[PDB]
Amino acid sequence: HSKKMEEGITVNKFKPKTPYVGRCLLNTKITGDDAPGETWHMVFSHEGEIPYREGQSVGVIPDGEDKNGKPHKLRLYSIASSALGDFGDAKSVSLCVKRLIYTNDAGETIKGVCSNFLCDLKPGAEVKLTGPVGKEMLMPKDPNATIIMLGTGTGIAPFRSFLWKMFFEKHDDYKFNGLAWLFLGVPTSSSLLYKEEFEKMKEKAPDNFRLDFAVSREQTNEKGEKMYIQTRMAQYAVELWEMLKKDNTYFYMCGLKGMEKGIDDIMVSLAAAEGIDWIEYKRQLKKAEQWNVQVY
Ligand SMILES: Cc1cc2nc3c(=O)[nH]c(=O)nc-3n(C[C@H](O)[C@H](O)[C@H](O)COP(=O)(O)OP(=O)(O)OC[C@H]3O[C@@H](n4cnc5c(N)ncnc54)[C@H](O)[C@@H]3O)c2cc1C
Repeated sequence: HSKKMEEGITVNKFKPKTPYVGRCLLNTKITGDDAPGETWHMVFSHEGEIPYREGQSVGVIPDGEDKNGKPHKLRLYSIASSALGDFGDAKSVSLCVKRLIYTNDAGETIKGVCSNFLCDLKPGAEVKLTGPVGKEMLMPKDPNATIIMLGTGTGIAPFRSFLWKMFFEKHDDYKFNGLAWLFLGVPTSSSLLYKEEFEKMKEKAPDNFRLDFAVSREQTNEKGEKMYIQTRMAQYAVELWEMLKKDNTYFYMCGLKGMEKGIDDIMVSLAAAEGIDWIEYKRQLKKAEQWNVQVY
């Protein structure tokens, strides 16, 4: 019995040994120049061959071979488009990719393999895709559910997918009528991803959509602390904790591995204040499919 939309999902239709070769339609830089690092939104054509569902991921095999002449390992990316896609025809798939650049031990600049291959793609370029992959981040079946989404950076991807389905499309068997609440934590305002789309959704469903941003390097709370995602959440602590107590509330978290810790710290304190052991409570939530996490 599942509380999530798992029925009839497709998994690994395409594999590393036999990937689907799609073509790049668009590749746009979506962060401003201020932004520490670039993030690109790219759309690939798949001609309806990849029947994915919101919350799933695809694997990308970047071109080239590793140091042993073998093809590169696949990298997973959460799909940033709903099942119908940015064009509404179920024939394209979109990714939100941050270009990874770091320095090794010798002080030499290293560019991450897949992220740079992807961010450098030009319209018309081919790309090997695998998947769909995943069940963890699927949407709840309940159209009247309270859905709380907490993402950092590219972690915004599966929530854009959820929200396009909920607020930008008309479906024959699905009409969202609950409360969706998105918290997006980025470092700078130039790093806010898809803000403009979320602003249009907010105007469209003002009573079904709540929106909060946390721009760490530009905002602080009363004590003067940096506005991290948990720093912005604590401001609604009483309300969120009360929401977690209800059976129709579903929590989803996606983004950088780090975010997990800072949210757990806020929660341990709220629960203890009520005589609840957060570790066991979180365990029960996870079993009930109400606490969903995908960090990397
Ligand atoms: C389920 C899932 C979904 C994902 N969704 C997305 C998504 O939507 N968008 C997205 O951008 N990414 C996403 N990722 C991450 C993505 O899969 C890649 O890991 C990412 O793009 C970097 O891969 P790469 O091939 O560019 O880097 P690689 O060439 O694999 O390099 C990564 C390596 O660089 C090293 N490294 C990184 N930072 C540093 C540093 N500061 N100093 C030293 N060494 C360092 C690490 O050891 C790491 O092993 C997701 C990952 C998972 C598991």
